[PDB]
Amino acid sequence: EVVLLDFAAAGGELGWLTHPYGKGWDLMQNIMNDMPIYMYSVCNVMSGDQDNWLRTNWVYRGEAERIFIELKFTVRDCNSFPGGASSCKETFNLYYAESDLDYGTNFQKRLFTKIDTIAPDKLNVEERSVGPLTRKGFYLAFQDIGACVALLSVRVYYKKCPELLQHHHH
Amino acid sequence: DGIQYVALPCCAIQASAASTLPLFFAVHSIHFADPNHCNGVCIAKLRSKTGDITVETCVNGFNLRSFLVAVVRRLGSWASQENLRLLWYLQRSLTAYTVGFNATTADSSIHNVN
Amino acid sequence: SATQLINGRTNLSIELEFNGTSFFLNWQNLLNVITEPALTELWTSAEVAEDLRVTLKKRQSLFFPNKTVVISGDGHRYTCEVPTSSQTYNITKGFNYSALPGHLGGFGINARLVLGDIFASKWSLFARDTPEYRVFYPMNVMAVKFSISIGNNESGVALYGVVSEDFVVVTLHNRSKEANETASHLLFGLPDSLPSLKGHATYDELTFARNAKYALVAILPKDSYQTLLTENYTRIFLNMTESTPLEFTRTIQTRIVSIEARRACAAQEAAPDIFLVLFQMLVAHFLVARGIAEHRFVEVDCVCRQYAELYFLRRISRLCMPTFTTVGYNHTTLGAVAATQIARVSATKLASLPRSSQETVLAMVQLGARDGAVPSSILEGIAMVVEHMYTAYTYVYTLGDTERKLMLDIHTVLTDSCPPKDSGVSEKLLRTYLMFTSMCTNIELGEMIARFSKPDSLNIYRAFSPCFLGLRYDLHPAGTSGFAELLHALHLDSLNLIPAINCSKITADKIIATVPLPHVTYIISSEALSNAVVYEVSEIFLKSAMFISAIKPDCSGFNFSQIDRHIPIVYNISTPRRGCPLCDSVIMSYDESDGLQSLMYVTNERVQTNLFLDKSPFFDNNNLHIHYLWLRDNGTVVEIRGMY
Ligand SMILES: *[C@@H]1O[C@H](CO[C@@H]2O[C@@H](C)[C@@H](O)[C@@H](O)[C@@H]2O)[C@@H](O[C@@H]2O[C@H](CO)[C@@H](O)[C@H](O)[C@H]2NC(C)=O)[C@H](O)[C@H]1NC(C)=O
Ligand SMILES: *[C@@H]1O[C@H](CO)[C@@H](O[C@@H]2O[C@H](CO)[C@@H](O)[C@H](O)[C@H]2NC(C)=O)[C@H](O)[C@H]1NC(C)=O
Ligand SMILES: *[C@@H]1O[C@H](CO)[C@@H](O[C@@H]2O[C@H](CO)[C@@H](O)[C@H](O)[C@H]2NC(C)=O)[C@H](O)[C@H]1NC(C)=O
Ligand SMILES: *[C@@H]1O[C@H](CO)[C@@H](O)[C@H](O)[C@H]1NC(C)=O
Ligand SMILES: *[C@@H]1O[C@H](CO)[C@@H](O)[C@H](O)[C@H]1NC(C)=O
Ligand SMILES: *[C@@H]1O[C@H](CO)[C@@H](O)[C@H](O)[C@H]1NC(C)=O
Ligand SMILES: *[C@@H]1O[C@H](CO)[C@@H](O)[C@H](O)[C@H]1NC(C)=O
Ligand SMILES: *[C@@H]1O[C@H](CO)[C@@H](O)[C@H](O)[C@H]1NC(C)=O
Ligand SMILES: *[C@@H]1O[C@H](CO)[C@@H](O)[C@H](O)[C@H]1NC(C)=O
Repeated sequence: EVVLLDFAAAGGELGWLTHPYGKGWDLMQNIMNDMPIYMYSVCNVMSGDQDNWLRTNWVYRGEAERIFIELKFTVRDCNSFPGGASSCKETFNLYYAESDLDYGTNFQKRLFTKIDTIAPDKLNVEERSVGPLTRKGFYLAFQDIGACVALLSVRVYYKKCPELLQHHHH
Repeated sequence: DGIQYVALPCCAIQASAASTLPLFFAVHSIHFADPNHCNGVCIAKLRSKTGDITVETCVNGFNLRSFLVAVVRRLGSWASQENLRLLWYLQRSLTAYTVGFNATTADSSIHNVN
Repeated sequence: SATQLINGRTNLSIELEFNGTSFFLNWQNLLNVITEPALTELWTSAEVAEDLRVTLKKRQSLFFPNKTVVISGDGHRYTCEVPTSSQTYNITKGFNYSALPGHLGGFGINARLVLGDIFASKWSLFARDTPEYRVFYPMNVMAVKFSISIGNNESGVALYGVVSEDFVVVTLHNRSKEANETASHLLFGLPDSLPSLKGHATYDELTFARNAKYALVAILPKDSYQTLLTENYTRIFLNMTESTPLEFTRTIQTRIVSIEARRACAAQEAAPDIFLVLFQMLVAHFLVARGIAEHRFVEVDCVCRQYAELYFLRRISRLCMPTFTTVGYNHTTLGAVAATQIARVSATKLASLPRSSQETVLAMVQLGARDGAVPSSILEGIAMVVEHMYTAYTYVYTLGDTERKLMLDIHTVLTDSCPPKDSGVSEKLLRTYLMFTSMCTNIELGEMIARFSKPDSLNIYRAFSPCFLGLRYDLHPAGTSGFAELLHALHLDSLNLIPAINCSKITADKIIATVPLPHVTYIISSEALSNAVVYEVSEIFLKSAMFISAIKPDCSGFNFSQIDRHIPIVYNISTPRRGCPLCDSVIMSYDESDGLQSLMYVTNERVQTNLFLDKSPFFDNNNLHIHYLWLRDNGTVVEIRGMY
């Protein structure tokens, strides 16, 4: 496993893009087990339409053919608030797009393709897989439909099959 | 529009926050918990702003509630009617958090998902 | 660094996640109302980051009662309103003190100025590094502070408290030569006005008793004094609330006498016993001050007489515990009102007042006398009140309860007084001291000695002997009360100096009595003196020595030729009617074996004609063991031997 992007291993120094500006995802620094644990989250679940996006940085491919996405996150239930699931959900979409050069601050929510709806199994952790990769690099974006999700760690890697062994002890 | 909720109502009191506790004039929000949810432990949560980063700190709900009780009691006649309902909530929320409250509901490390 | 730069916002949102409600606090409303440096202390004192493992251990250390014992309510009203036939005076900065009627304070005065003089000192209470920092947030209250300390330099006990107009706190901190920082706290006052507790305690869990106005809280640990945990606080709450104001001042009095009965005044073992008495004393001040706030105007007479009750309790404790200290009150209004109410009372017009009116007058002199302001019009007035009391005393040779209370009020006035400037006033005061000595007969000694030997039923208001203001010294007999010697020492310490006491080599342990006649002072002692003539008693078996040394106040000598120390004898008593030659003279009786019996100063012609009576210390016919000496203004001493 060659890790391409790990968010928890950065230590808050890795900043992502939050669209739009006012509401949406926010980088929060919580302390657990006497150590800081950063996280992106949003819990705006009482309003109506919210296309809250969160685009990552540039991840160089190098030799990545099929990438795997690991998501360490927590989800709060909807029946806790006195809302009766008006606009509260327990899932969020995951998108992905390609790019040869780092756009920087540019974020167009039309070049991204929906991979799959992330559903919980309370540290609900699920893993995805998509491919193949064509261009020199790619981006990753998280979309909130109005759920209360706290994203802790994101791991992106590709699996490498090691050298096969010959039965004659080489 | 109204009360905006927090993703993690639960937290765990670390023995480092006493050394790195934010002062009173830096706390953004004082999000509390319920005697039924979040394992029924008396626990509060403070929010701050450290370089465009929303810093969350776990805080003892007993001491923080008694702190606000003294702040409203210090106002006396200058206290608003909604401030008296704040004192009203802290009065029964404390006496409801104190009932029971053995070593089981004192273990805050249950919500320490690291 | 930054004070307001840390917050650019306006609200302080308080989110209740699982109910969907939120409260707010305006930051500006918190800054210009609560002191900005006081909020940071409230934040640091809270210790909001304290682990719940410690707060649980704190509740496991305190002692909680079973349940509140709330009672009918409203207790006894510690109130005294101006009567229906009133005359109220809305006093302001106008300074209309010359327009106040009478001299007995039968008028009214606003309570906001009286309370402003009771609690006139800010005290930073519950600060850090103190045992009250664990239970109470730091607070600054204007109130009166009490404090006691008993123990050695190794181990000690610290009793200290504060009486506010809303609550009273008392503390029992343990000062040892090691660290044990756990104190016992007692509370009393308005339940909604009590000092806010910390995060590990509430008042509903710790209130022991309650009525319609006040409550009773006791924050004491489980390892506190065993006499505190096993104490019925509901009974204490009832005896304090339902008792009349005079019953409280007398019950607390008997407590201090009981502590003085045993040798526990300076014993740190019976510290919680003193801690409970100090708590009752502080409640007595609270109830009086609280009852003043319950009215728009109050009567000057009541407050001045209610102060005298509390001032007597504070000064009777300071004699048992010298470390007793009360600070905070500055009675400047009543001190100025009584300044005009006393200027109308002349010396000749003070003795004309009856017992109750004289009590009201002397109750107002005490406000200025606690620092000492006694005007000459009152000192000369006290001389006439005692002179009339002494001339009437010679008819029955007994003192009633209303007369002994008068001598107690006079005691609490002359003992707290600077020496008079005018020499003519000082000579009239020494006549009163010589008069109280006259009423201090042998019958009175054994009467007060036996009465002060029963501290259970002791009532100094009714047991005050005239010997406590007299110049006689052989009062000690050589678990009984010791206030007889303590009250007398208060008068001997703050005593106007005898004029001829600085002309000899007097040793004040071999002294029986001092007789300061006009321009001559006799000194009944055990050893002769060096200045002037000496008269020796010719009794063979006296079990002591008696030398009557007569000194002149000017360190001078007499003109008559002193050849020896024998006392001549004049026999024929004739009950002198030829113009009072016994005037300005003291007749002396002494047992030929057991020292002295009695001294009597002959001032009035009625006193003279009353010495020749039965039930009197002098001139007993069959009783020959007692002799009668005549110490006169001649400077000469002679023995009177007429019928016998
Ligand atoms: C807890 O909240 C209720 C009301 O919740 C409201 O409804 C939710 C769906 C959410 O939208 C909240 O923001 C709302 O405030 C509080 O109570 C009501 O108060 C009104 C008067 O304002 C009264 O007429 C109702 O009877 C109340 N309802 C109940 C059930 O008591 C309630 O006060 C909150 N609790 C506390 C401790 O503050
Ligand atoms: C005693 O007199 C004072 C003034 O002499 C009264 O006080 C104030 O009077 C002004 C009128 O000029 C009012 O505006 C204030 O509201 C008054 N103050 C208060 C506290 O009421 C005072 O009321 C008088 N006291 C009584 C009992 O009548
Ligand atoms: C503590 O003192 C109280 C008195 O204040 C005692 O109680 C009262 O007992 C009578 C019965 O004779 C009841 O009618 C009263 O109601 C009680 N007082 C109150 C305030 O309710 C009580 O028994 C004492 N307890 C102990 C253990 O000595
Ligand atoms: C004590 O803790 C137990 C947990 O084992 C809990 O069930 C119980 O309710 C607690 N006691 C009280 C009085 O709440
Ligand atoms: C503070 O609360 C009031 C309503 O209580 C709101 O109108 C105001 O916008 C709030 N302050 C800020 C800075 O949002
Ligand atoms: C104070 O010290 C005495 C003597 O050691 C002890 O009996 C008492 O229990 C102590 N009180 C507290 C509150 O520690
Ligand atoms: C209070 O107690 C004293 C003795 O300590 C007693 O003489 C008095 O009657 C009591 N008062 C009441 C109201 O019970
Ligand atoms: C009492 O107040 C007056 C002001 O009227 C002041 O002059 C005096 O010094 C004060 N007394 C004390 C002991 O502070
Ligand atoms: C003084 O002594 C003489 C005798 O020499 C006597 O007559 C006179 O009465 C004495 N003085 C007084 C005041 O008794």
